[PDB]
Amino acid sequence: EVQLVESGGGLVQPGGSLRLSCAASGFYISYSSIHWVRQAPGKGLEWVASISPYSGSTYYADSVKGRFTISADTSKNTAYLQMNSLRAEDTAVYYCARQGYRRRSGRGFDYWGQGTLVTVSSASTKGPSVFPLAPSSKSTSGGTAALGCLVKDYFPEPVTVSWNSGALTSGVHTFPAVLQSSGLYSLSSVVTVPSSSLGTQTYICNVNHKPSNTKVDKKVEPKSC
Amino acid sequence: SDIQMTQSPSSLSASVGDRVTITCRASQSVSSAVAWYQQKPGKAPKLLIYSASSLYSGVPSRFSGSRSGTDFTLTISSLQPEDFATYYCQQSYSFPSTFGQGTKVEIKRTVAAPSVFIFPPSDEQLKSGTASVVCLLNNFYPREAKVQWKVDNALQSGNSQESVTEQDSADSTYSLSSTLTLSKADYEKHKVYACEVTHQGLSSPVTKSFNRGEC
RNA sequence: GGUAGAACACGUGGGAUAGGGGAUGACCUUGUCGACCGAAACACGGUCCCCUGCUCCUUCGAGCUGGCAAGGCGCUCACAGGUUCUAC
Repeated sequence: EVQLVESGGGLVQPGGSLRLSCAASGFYISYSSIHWVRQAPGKGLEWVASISPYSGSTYYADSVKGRFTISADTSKNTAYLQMNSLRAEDTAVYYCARQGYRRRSGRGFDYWGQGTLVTVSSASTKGPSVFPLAPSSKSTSGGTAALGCLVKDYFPEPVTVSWNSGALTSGVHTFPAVLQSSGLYSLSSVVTVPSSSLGTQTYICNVNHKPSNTKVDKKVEPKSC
Repeated sequence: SDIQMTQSPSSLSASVGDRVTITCRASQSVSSAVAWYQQKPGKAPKLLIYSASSLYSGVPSRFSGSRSGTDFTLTISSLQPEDFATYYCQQSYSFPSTFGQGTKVEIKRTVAAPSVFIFPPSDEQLKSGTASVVCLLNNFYPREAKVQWKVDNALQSGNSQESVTEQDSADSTYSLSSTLTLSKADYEKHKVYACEVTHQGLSSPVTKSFNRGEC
């Protein structure tokens, strides 16, 4: 089970440093090339750097030359990307990818990581407020009703929203965050459920914000009417 | 000079079962060391094509890749509802390796009217000192839609935000949220609040309203 | 001490247009320009000539070219000279 787990990303001041780690499992990085590629929010994939398996040769992009440094540990089986003098241009989700074997595939990156977010901003961290959007009593007695949660006034990205501790997936819609005028982020997560089960099934939304270490399990109940 | 790869088009929308081709032109000769990746919104890219003309093990046969000198074509013979993503070409001929601008492939669908719901501010939010009223447009197509807010039968502008989800991979629909934010004093100063939605799937603007303080 | 010859290692000056109806010394190194392997884009270790040519008593054989370029060595021609040996 080839997998890459990344870590070390977060909020960095404009000009600081940060070291991202990329642990591998199911294979040894000593026999493969490891690439780092970044993606700014709403932009395309940008190749950052790469390190080769038997020589340790490194290659960097013209926009991160000198500031960034890619490395790898065979004994710990983990790649690293040390970035210094970070600017707003470097705010992005960073992925580490394994360049597949030359017989099986070619020079393409067969396995990738889920990525880690790096925000280069001098703004501060704020935990979100979670409010229930209860199903309306006057909904014309439809077959299905809608209920959700509003996650408002937090910074920076991201928040993880689930339902029933990750038990309700079908019909769930977690809208992308919207940067409002207060510099904070706000989003909603709604779900469509049969209205005949609002009085029996308990619907709870679970919101996690790791940058502020705030977890909220907000129960959504329809108001008495 | 590094090797830039111009991808074409930047976006398209094809029907289910359609044959979609995406081209990628290299600035110079890159041999056959190009790859085609598929990336879901907020997800890790998957390797679809390696070595220009070879599909990665496990990729369905509907994906294919071809090379004509510096041009590289990624084809989908019969588009599927699960093929919604941004596709990228990446050269591995020399360092620094570069990607393409990307082609966000949309799935064309029959027009579907939205389901409109409205949510008044929570009591917890009223305790916090603000009031955000939410308007939900669920499961519709196409993505274009207009939402207006009426506070005591009066239009609002500038004090409302909106967000749009990505296409579902089983129905190719969209969902839109519209949040109108006010202070507690401004929310309590008025009475009725209405969300008016105009969409192509509707023959008349659908209005969902509520009187504050009443259920 | 002389004459003549040979075997070596040399010096100088030259020589090398052409591959299936036949190129090359199918040497060494470097640069290069390509594909493909070893878990391997660079570095490391390798592969890419059936025929044909050359070599050899690996002789139904066996060994030496992915291409190009330069340099070195080698092959060949001429001019002598040096060392050793042989004969008179």
